[PDB]
Amino acid sequence: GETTDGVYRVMTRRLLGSTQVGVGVMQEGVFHTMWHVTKGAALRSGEGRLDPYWGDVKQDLVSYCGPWKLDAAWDGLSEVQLLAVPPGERAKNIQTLPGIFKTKDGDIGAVALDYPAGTSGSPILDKCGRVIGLYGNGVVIKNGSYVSAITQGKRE
Amino acid sequence: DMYIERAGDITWEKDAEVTGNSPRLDVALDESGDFSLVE
Ligand SMILES: Nc1nnc2ccccn12
Repeated sequence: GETTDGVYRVMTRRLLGSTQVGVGVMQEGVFHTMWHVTKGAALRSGEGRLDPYWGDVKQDLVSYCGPWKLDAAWDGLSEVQLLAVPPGERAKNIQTLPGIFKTKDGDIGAVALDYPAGTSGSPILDKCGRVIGLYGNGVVIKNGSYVSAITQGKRE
Repeated sequence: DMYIERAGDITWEKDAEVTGNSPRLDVALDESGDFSLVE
């Protein structure tokens, strides 16, 4: 299968036609996505198979072929870019200044951008092109708008 | 049966479209990985 670093769509043929259920990041030979996109199922890349290696429902993250590799963090000050990969549409960069999710266990960056559910797992990047987290686990606020956490894993 | 397809490189685009606001929200995260608003 294709192992080149980059952003990938996660598709299924179980439903009508070919449906995009999410997105992920290939980096250092490991595939990174959100848990709710694959529910921990194995994936296919051409004729090759990617088996889950680590996952956690609460963090809503999963890695395939190896441990979570992404460790960059939002600096708390700068604008970032969502590299949105919407279903049936070309990858597109959207720049934004993150807001904050304040929790009893600390603050997390959050991006107020509304994309289809199938865009979950799209990477959020800093100005160096490093992935600071994945888009797709968040909340619907008063006005009906979607705000995603910037969800990042731990590199062991 | 799920499969992946390459969609692009991961790079910062100079002069990309700039949008979105920056809300500061109080939230809670449950054991199922669901975020909710704290009011
Ligand atoms: N726009 C929107 N509403 N709910 C969700 C969930 C995941 C990703 C995007 N979403």
